[PDB]
Amino acid sequence: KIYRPLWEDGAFLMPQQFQQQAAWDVHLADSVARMGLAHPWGVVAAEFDDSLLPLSRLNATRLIVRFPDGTLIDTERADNLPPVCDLSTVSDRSLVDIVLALPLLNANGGNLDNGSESERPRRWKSERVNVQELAGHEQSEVAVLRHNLTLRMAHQENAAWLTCPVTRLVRDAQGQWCRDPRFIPPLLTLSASPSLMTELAELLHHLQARRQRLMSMRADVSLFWLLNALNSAEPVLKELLDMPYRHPELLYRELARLAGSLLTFSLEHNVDAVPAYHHETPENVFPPLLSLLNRLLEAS
Amino acid sequence: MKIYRPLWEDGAFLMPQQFQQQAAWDVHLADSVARMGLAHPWGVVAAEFDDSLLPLSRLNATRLIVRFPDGTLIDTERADNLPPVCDLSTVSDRSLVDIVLALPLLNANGGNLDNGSESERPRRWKSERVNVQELAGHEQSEVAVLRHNLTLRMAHQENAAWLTCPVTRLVRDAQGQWCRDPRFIPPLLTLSASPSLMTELAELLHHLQARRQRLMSMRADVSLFWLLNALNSAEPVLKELLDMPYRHPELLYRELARLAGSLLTFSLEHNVDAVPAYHHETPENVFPPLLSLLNRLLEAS
Amino acid sequence: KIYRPLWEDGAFLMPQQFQQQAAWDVHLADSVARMGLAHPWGVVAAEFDDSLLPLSRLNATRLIVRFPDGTLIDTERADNLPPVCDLSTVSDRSLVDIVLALPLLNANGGNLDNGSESERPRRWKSERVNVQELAGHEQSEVAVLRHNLTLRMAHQENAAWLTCPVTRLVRDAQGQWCRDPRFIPPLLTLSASPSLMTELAELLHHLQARRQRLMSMRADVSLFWLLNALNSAEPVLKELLDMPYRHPELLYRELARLAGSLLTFSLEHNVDAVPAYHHETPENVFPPLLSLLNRLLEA
Amino acid sequence: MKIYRPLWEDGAFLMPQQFQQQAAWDVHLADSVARMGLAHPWGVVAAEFDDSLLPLSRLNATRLIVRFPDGTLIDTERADNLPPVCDLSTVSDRSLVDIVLALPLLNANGGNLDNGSESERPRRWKSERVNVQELAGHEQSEVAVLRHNLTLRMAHQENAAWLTCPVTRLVRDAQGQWCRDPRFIPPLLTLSASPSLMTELAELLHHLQARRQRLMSMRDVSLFWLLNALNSAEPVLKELLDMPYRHPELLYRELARLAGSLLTFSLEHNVDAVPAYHHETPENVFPPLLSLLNRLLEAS
Amino acid sequence: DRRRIPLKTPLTMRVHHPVSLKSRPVMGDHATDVNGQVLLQLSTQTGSEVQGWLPGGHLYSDLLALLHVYLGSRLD
Repeated sequence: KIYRPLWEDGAFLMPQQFQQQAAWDVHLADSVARMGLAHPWGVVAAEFDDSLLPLSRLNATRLIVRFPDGTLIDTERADNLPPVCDLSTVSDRSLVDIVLALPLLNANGGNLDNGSESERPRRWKSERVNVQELAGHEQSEVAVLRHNLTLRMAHQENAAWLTCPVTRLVRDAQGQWCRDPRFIPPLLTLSASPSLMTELAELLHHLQARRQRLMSMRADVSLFWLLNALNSAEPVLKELLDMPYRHPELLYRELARLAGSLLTFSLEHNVDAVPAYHHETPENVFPPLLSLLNRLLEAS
Repeated sequence: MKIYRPLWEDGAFLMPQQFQQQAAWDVHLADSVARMGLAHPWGVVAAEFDDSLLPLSRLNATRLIVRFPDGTLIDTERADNLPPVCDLSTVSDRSLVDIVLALPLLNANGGNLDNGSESERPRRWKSERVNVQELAGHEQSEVAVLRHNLTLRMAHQENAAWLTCPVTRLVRDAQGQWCRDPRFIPPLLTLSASPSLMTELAELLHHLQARRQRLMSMRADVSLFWLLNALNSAEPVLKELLDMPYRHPELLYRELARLAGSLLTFSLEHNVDAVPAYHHETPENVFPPLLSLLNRLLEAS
Repeated sequence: KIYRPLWEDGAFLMPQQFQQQAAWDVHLADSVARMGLAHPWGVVAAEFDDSLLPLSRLNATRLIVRFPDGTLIDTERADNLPPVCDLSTVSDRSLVDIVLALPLLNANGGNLDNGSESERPRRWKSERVNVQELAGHEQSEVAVLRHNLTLRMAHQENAAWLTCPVTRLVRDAQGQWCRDPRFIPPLLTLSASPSLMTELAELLHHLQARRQRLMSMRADVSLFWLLNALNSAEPVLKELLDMPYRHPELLYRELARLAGSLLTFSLEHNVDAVPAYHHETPENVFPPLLSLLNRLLEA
Repeated sequence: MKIYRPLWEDGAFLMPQQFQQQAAWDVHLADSVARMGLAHPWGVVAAEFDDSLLPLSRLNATRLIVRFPDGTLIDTERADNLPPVCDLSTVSDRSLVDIVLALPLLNANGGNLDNGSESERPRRWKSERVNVQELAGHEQSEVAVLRHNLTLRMAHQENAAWLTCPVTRLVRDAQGQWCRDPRFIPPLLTLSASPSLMTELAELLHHLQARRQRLMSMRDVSLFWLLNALNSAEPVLKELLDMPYRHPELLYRELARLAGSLLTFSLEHNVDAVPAYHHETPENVFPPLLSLLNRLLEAS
Repeated sequence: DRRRIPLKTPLTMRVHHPVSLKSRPVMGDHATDVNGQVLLQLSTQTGSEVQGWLPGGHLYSDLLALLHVYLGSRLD
């Protein structure tokens, strides 16, 4: 479905050539990412304005998202923010899952939004922007392509859209809306979740503290191997957390190995205690893995 | 082979070279990125063949996805055409033959487009007219489309003028008819590209887990403690790698190699050099022996 | 900001569309690299002709480097070599750090060098080259872009340029300038610096020699533990060193694990004997860690 | 559109570029100053037409004073020409047609002067030779004077190459003849530009004063609140209407404050009834705001 | 001698009737012309000659009068 152009001799300057090259370029970049990572997509940033929740309105302030088909959204560098989401029609619910949606590409054309009405949502918008040339001095207007982004509810029909979680809202004791204190979207960059950063920092601290106690102290076989497990794991876990801008898959593997070894010392639990990695629902991966590690280290 | 970054000067003559060079750079950049993490970022992703006419000396492909070691990606599912049918009539004198996917070299001196003329060297590019619809609007028209000149050649043939990557092996059956070799592994870019290896890996994980449970049941016995640890450490990672078999083999090899290394600390009969070096071009000499070794070692206790 | 162009029937063809498209694609590629690599930038090649150092001249022969902001320099394929550096003004010094300098982008345009002078150095240069059309059998002269690269010394003002170390020159016994045998540029590819490969090779050798000596001896906790640690590491380190063509980050993690384990039984070293990874200054990472490993192993 | 302010040295050539660029800068500065206090420093100051020939499908402007969105001031009384007569014969099919004043966009690459040739892009400038009297002395001579290529265009037709500003609306009367819309308002720069608005504002003031005087005579905090609001606003609204030669933004704010206060005690009106200010479409700002105020005053 | 030539139409992208590179197209504002003009540079050694060559002078007029016939419509 991607027709790479043939730029030879008397080529014709057709708009299709440019569109097809762009499609390939994205595909190629995506193919490369997939060589090392199972899930090269997810959230990088998802900052929202909390001051509108008291007035039943949700408005993103900064979104950086990579979709399952290599599409890259960046409202800091190239994209516009989505329209304000009216929660009035969702009022009946006590819990709301909000996702970022982008309409699917239409292979049969009609992708550009020309203001007309259609049964299938348009995904592209045309904006006129005055853009400065880099090489020379001349300044002029061009047609800039923007994504037709919007916020939708998880419980709504989303057949025509690509989408991923960005935030969850719950009702507080006073009945007002508040972002769920412990929500994690599918992450692309580890640092995308501030709460995860905090928990990981605590883990590293406790790991090091236990290490130092056992290290100073050095039945003696268990001591040596428990210590070994910590001495081996700490140097790498530290590096992973010191510069926390990597895909979660790398961290998961390292943490999983540590949990594995520690379960060799404990008889109070199972051996399949370590959860499988799930990209879409990281909430069931990291929070329990980290809890397991903390408990095992404490048990020592 | 130079790659230029063209200057899009306003008012200058617009030239076909500008487009060719711009595209080349973008491909180069993508290749450069891949090489930062993986030593051998190329190989087979898909190699599905139609053997229905194989009994009649005809082999054909249904879906080929291969990354060639010059940054070129060939994809007959969404970007390219399937190669011509391989005629095995002149191969009947052999008991075993390998088939490689051949892609003509890109000549820096030009003449890379196939104009139907006779030449001492193969052309990489072909010109196809395709009725392509515009995405933004509704309009549709015929535009020239580049297709790569792919062909299936035998490994024993002269292949100096082509980049090659193995895709399948044929052997003679009991009846003298051709059939596909049940145990053939091409250079892999993804694990899922080879069902054979994938099956063996799944079996390994099963045995690994089964043996682990026995050791747990039995838990100054340093031998058990040492070994049990090694298994519990390995499984949480090996499982993930196999659950989603869409990663470069280097990642799997590394993890398995560590397990083999640890297990060879217990076995006295096996030598320390039992673990094979990684070779990308011929995975058959890497995984099949590594996997056999791991099974033999696990069975030790 | 990057403004992705909208291609459509009736649209005008403009140089701004091409320039913005290029920026986007570079950005996208950089994004992918960062999924697995903490520091995608660094040196790939820094080969110099040092035969002219006796005549106060430093002449680069092949430079390949990715800059901190994704800019890729490739002498072999796309860029020209910088002018020869005149060392006659270094007479009063005994040690000079040489970096490759690249002017930074002008947000408001005027990036191309038009031959005029200005307070802020231009980044791009226009050249005319002969390019062969790949499809057919014809050649023509076209305009291409080159980066305005130059060699500068660390002790000079370098505010207007992004810089990356490429070589260090030290006075020899004869008073002559020579390349420092123990200098490591921030590396992107291990093979970029032979000095490091050599030390790594020695480590691998010693590990194998020690492992064999221990293995032949097969209260045994220390023996079994040490063999386990060495046997586990060997199959991995081997591969990483056999093919020294990847980001050093991967090697660091593996070496760190080995040092981490060995320190468990060692008494003569501090708990934090393993150094942090400092991408900008490998000289404060690798030789330290390697020296540690050699001592831990010999012990 | 870069502006290259000229330098004058010890001795040099004079050049067309120096004069053209200096003028551009000075215009820029004037525009910059206006924007310090006013969000929308552009619009119609005056617009008058000769309706004598309107029954014969001819729209003949007699006076136009319009400040354009890009700092360009057109004044056909003091320093410019009137546009050609618009032929309405081509829109006979429609019951309503909007007319805008169009000014061709400046070409950054030159070719702005109309040399009498035809081209796709409309030219911006015309050269007219007139006799200009020297102020200091008693001599006069021919000088090339810049005039703008002004024209009236149908609002519904493609106007991509022109910067436009609405000046009048025509409708079909009972007799099938064209006439001017009794209640049309262009983007205003000064209140005096639209007599219809002035009339309604005058009526408001009258009613306001009457309400005030009656309530003052008849003398519960509601009494005082309504009276206070009237007494506070009146001294200011009066002055604004006495000298109706200022930007609408000033008037809007005063009227908005009044509506705001009045709505405090109303129990049948929406507090959000007050419209947002829209410069392009003032018809949706003042007419409803004024209607709201009238209702609020009546609802004593 | 180089002169800039205005274009009748800008360079645009189309589907039904696209531009072929055989036309050697350029961006839509201006094209170059290096086959339509020559440059004739003069230099004098006295004020008399200069005044004659300046616009309004008799040498300026005479030269154009001769070019009218000698070059005619061939070149500017």
